[PDB]
Amino acid sequence: HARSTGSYSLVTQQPLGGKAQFGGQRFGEMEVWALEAYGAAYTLQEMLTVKSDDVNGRTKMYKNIVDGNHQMEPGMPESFNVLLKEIRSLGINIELEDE
Amino acid sequence: GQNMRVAFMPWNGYNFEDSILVSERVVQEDRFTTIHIQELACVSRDTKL
Amino acid sequence: EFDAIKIALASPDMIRSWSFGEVKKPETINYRTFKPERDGLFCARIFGPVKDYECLCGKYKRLKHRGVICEKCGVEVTQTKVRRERMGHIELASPTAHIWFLKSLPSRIGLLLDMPLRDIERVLYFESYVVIEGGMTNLERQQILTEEQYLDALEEFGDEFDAKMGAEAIQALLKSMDLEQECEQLREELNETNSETKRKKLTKRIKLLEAFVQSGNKPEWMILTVLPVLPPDLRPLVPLDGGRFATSDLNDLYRRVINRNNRLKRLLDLAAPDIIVRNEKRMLQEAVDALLDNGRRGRAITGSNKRPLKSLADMIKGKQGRFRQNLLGKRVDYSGRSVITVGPYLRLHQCGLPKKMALELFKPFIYGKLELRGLATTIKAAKKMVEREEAVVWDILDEVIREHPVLLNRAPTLHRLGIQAFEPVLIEGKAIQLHPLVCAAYNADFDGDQMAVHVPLTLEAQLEARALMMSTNNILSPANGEPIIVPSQDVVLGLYYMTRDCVNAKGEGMVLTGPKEAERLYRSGLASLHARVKVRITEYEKDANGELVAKTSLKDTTVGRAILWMIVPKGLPYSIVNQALGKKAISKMLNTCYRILGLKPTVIFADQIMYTGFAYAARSGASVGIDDMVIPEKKHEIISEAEAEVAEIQEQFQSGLVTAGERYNKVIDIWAAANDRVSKAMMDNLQTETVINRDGQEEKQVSFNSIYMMADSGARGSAAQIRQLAGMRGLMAKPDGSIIETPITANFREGLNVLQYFISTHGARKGLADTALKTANSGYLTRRLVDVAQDLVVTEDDCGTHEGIMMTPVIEGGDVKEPLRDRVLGRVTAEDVLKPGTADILVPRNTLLHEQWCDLLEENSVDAVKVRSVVSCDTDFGVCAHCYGRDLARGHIINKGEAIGVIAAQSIGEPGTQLTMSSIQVKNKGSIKLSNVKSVVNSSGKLVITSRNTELKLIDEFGRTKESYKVPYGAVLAKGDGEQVAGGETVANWDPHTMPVITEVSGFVRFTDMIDGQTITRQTDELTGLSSLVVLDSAERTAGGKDLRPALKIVDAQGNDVLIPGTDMPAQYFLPGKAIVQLEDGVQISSGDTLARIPQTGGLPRVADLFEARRPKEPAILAEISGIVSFGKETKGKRRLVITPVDGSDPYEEMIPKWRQLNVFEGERVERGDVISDGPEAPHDILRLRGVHAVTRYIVNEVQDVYRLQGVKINDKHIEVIVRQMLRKATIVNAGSSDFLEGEQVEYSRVKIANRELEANGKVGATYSRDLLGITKASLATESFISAASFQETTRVLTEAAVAGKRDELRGLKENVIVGRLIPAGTGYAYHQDRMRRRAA
Amino acid sequence: ARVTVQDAVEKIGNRFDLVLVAARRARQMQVGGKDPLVPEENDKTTVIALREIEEGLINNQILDVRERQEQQEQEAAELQAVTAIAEGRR
DNA sequence: GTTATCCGCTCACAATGCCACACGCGCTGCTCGG
DNA sequence: CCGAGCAGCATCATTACTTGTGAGCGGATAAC
Ligand SMILES: [Mg+2]
Ligand SMILES: [Zn+2]
Ligand SMILES: [Zn+2]
Repeated sequence: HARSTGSYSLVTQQPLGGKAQFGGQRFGEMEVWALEAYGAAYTLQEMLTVKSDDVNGRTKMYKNIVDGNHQMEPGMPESFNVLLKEIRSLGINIELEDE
Repeated sequence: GQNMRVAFMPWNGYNFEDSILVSERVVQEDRFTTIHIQELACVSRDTKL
Repeated sequence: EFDAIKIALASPDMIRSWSFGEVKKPETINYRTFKPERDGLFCARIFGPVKDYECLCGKYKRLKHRGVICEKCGVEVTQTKVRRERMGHIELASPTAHIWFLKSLPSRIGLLLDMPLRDIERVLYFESYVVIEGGMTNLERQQILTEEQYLDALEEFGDEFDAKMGAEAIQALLKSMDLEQECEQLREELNETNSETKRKKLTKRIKLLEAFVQSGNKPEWMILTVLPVLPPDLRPLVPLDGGRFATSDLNDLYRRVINRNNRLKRLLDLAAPDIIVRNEKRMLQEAVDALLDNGRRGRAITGSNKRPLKSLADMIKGKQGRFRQNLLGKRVDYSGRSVITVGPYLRLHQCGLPKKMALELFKPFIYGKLELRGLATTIKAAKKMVEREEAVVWDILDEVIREHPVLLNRAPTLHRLGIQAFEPVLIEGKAIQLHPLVCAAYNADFDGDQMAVHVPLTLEAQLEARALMMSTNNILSPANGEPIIVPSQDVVLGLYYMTRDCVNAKGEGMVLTGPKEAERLYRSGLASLHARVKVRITEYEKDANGELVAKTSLKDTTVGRAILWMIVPKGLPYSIVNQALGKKAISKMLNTCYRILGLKPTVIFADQIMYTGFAYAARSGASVGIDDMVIPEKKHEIISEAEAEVAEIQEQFQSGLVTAGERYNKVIDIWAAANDRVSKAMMDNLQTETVINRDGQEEKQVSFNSIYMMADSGARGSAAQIRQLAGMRGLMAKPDGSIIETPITANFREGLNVLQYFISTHGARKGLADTALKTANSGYLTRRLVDVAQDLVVTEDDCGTHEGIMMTPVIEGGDVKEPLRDRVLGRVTAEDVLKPGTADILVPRNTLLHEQWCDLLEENSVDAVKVRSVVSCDTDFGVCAHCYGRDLARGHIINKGEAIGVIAAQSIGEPGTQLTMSSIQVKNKGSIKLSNVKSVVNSSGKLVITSRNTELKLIDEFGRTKESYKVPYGAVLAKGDGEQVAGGETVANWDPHTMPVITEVSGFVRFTDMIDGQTITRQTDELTGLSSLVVLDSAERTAGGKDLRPALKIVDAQGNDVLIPGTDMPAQYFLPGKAIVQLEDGVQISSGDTLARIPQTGGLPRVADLFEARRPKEPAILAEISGIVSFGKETKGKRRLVITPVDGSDPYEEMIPKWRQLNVFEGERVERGDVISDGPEAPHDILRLRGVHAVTRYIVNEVQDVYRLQGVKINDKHIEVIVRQMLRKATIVNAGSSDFLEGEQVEYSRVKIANRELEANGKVGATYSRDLLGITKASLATESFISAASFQETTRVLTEAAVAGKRDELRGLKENVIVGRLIPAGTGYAYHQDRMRRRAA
Repeated sequence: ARVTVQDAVEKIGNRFDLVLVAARRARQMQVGGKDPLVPEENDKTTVIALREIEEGLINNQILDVRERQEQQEQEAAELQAVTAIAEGRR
């Protein structure tokens, strides 16, 4: 089974899992390490941001590739916003540096 | 299963490591074509609406 | 945008600033109408509209009216997205403690107040009374109290005595604590203090306070008064088919805590019965505690399901928290999954692909090509067309993926190859065909192993995948430069059968006009596939660079080899195809082809080899029948003999003529001998079983049996399995590891008696369990590895240094395992390497030593090379190119960017699945060199070993040492020096159960302080009648002679102590306990004689405990500083021991458990680090005693040993970078010019840059000491924290980085991966250097 | 018609810089369609760029100087046009 | 007695990746409610 | 009256063989 684009989890705008849910694949820790072992910079980059996160980014990707243009618009992994908000749920202040 | 007439020899590597090569006859005879029965349950709740 | 992640505590003001309201009511949703309840955990007014641009009350449904709150339900009208960020807050009716700073060992509050954590705990939970502000009475600002004490002081004073309990007590206590005052006070008090552990605690607390005041945090913030609540989105309440909602634990904990809060407030306004409000405050503290962490202080398991509730911390830590679940590795969306098959028709770079998967994946590219082709100018019609699969869509897809690479990925991606790229092709079915060689690369069997697919979509990514991870660019494994693409099986058999030679086959003796001629001959069946013939061949040759000579010689070969020659690409000489061409021979062929003819001809050659191998294997018809594995007929007899043998041996025991243990050993030995005999019988009856005739009588040729055509070819399984099949299976193992007496007489072609199969089951199940556990263990190990080195990226080009480690050809007591050429190959030398023609510079000091260099080296037979490590490189935050040496998996030097840390960690962790869980004889000729020995002669003209670390070496005539040994103490030397002796000609013998007190001058011997009964007893040789003095030491004897010890004197012909000839010191010998002495009074001594005969893991856990660098059980005590040994005041529980340097000050006295024995007498004199007591060594001591080079050589030796034991090979570079990582921290020795404290551990790189900048100025550097941490701790104590947050603990690291305000700049693979930007390793290195050079001013 | 990248990386003495320059070149050759130097054979922009690279007529300095010459042409043409338009105000 | 020393005990903290599939996930006498 | 929702519950002893390791703390043990 495969998955071009479809459903997405609510708690995090990452795709579901399982053939039953028509979900994608778990690009886990070891795949990340294998990638970064090569150069694989842009590949891993887009795979982390625009492939399966960054709702605006992935929508822009889909709309830009259908027009026959291959270019990434890496924004911010929504799950990272999740992590920030979750940490901030504790007294742990955490921001983004100005520069 | 099924008792199959089988030979032990390489064949253009189409049985390279342990893959098994078959003959369209084993399909035409339905020797392995099996069935699968799966259920789908539609429920009818009673919402407050 | 940003470039750093700031982190610290949050004031209540800050928290409230984040808020968008104050939720009051626990209730979530109306059920009669599924709407979010006002003032609830989903209140639209407090968080946002449930539907986009639609007011809750329905007063607005238009994008225009965006931004105006309603007036009937009072909710802003925006997109629903805002319900993902708006955080709420709760006004805790009473203050309360934050569990993290209160219980994460060490309790930050406790360290902050110098207060026992027990006390703060007992006062938070309302059980005690802390007195604060310490009025004029006998009360303190920090003292704890109890009820009776409380009311007694109350009756004593109603004022100037402020005893409180619970949160607000802690709050007021913190708030008045003058931070910097206490800081400078303890500071001036620190150098005053000198008790060790007091100083350590002082510096810990002073660092805490200094970081606090430096940070913006304020102590009172460590006690919550307002509690932020997560947005409604991230804790969703998803319903079911009916009114069943998945009540996420967060909602339930929030309900509980807000319920407690409301109740407690309502009590506070209602006249507040004191004990009741007290207990309710305690309960609310417990509830908020559970919410922040269900872990500590007890459990808050959910209802109806006896399991805990998901805490907030739970949503972070563990393999389920956002870090290891969605941040680092997130579930991708874009590609596919299936099971694999072979399909060998395709080239090396291609791969199969099902039409269905293809159609589903490139659906966007499909729409693009359709629109651009106008055949469907609307996306809806595009979906319709792709749903109807009109052949137009088919050839459009065929065009759109014509060059579009894709990524095949095994499930567990052990090492770098686990993911690779291929140009896909369309096939039918649902399987994923792929080239065989690369399936051997993944360690990908075809047992149903599923593989995932991944299409790279953006142009940069596609070109990347074509450039780097396409299979045709990875033939040398990055672990070892050996070719990873080796024809494994079912193709090696083909060639081996082809390149063989039947003596008299059809067609022998002809002459062939070229390989094509013989091929035509064979295809027409006019001659066998392997018969000796004569063919003319033009082996092209590259004599000089670029040229190609062609010698049309006339060689005698076989038509098999003649045919196979049609594939070599005008390179390799014919001599590489003329042999039997086994598997190792194939690897050799491919390797030399690659070395001589670049890359592309080699991939073409490999493709052709695989094709022709499959073809001629199928043409062969190699098939294993039952009568093939012929049993050696004599085996039976052999058995009976051995059987009869053991029979009479039982008599030897049944008649009691021999002992039981020797009987067991003898049974084992006769069985092993019979096993070897039957194995050799089976082989000799198999390997040459064929007997044929050439135009005449008879000949004996190597066998054409199906078996041994797979074994001898190296195709599948070695003789160690054949002899298990045909011959006797041999012995098998008990569960403990013992060996059963009666082995499996049977074999496999014959059956097995039940018991035989049972014992075989013992063995097999042990093996299977070992694999089933080692898989997960090795996974965890390699994870720790990749974490601790996820930052090393080659950034500078040449550190420009000179410190190198002395790489030497390793010797282990046997023959040389790893020759120097195997180790130093491909690594930049440290300093100029002299030809052993001394004062002849062989190679300069900045030379990438490649193969011709290593050959020029071994030619002159050098000893060892000082070579640039990676642990000696000097560049800050990353290592220089030349130090890391030759990049493997390629030929060039390393390129700036390869994240060598990660590739090294992978190459180390991968083969982990291949792990588990009296005399000295020379062997060749040469001199007899001795190191660390003070050689004194004996009366027998021999030489006596008089030291502790005497090393024997056997060198060759060509200058390289061949053998090495550790000749023990007191062992006599029956051999001189330079004595060219053959093997087995012994040099030194001894007895391990002795440790003599050999002298260094002849004469008589005297007693001094030799007291019988008190300090020594009289013990006799009661089996011969001889007598002796038994020196029992202090403790064993009575105390009346405990404090007293004996001393034997090497007297002259008089009876006077003589001075050591060569110096100006006496030599009398204290003898330890159990000293069984015979030397009577005034009796002549031999020079160096035995005065007293003093009686004397493995698997992956080994490398694990190695890299963790944990103190091994009973570590070998080393020598801190030199001097003479003397046990101090004896039996202080331990056995104390002082040692006085020759003149160095000796303020130290090490206490060794007198239970544990010792390896150094009193009057001994040896330098630091010598083995004071034998045993394993703690690498920390190794480092701190003998530098960093010693410990890194020790670690590389150890782990390379453990891997060689399993035959796997790992180039030392990887373990080398790992050892460089596990010690990048340093502890400071002095204050130094800058503000570096004493017990302040800090990044040795930062110490280096600080000392560098200061010594540039007028000041003097700060003295440091290279520390050493286990990979875990050495990873946690990282400059960046988000990395160490993700890695393992994520509840200490967060608390510390928060209380310290650890502004985290990323500069790391981990972070840049998490935050979702480029990576400093790959092309991202180019991007980051362009950013730092231009975008960073 | 490209299977390997050996001579490609022979032209640019680094793999990562190679892929980066080639990617920039191919992106220009897809959006804002430039002229594919090597004659294409129904090939994606990727392999076209890699073939140009291996030919030796495209690398970092060469691509940048061509872009800067085209950009200065844009500068001079824009100057001519806008000064002629300011003259059109008369 | 002090003063620090070390030791037994306690408690926290780690447990391969994927997959796939299956199964399941408040209650209970108070509250309300007509 | 009686069904449908609901609000905060250790629901007594609910026990629980090790897993292996590290760190810290209260208290035995010894020097000054
Ligand atoms: Mg398998
Ligand atoms: Zn409204
Ligand atoms: Zn260096």
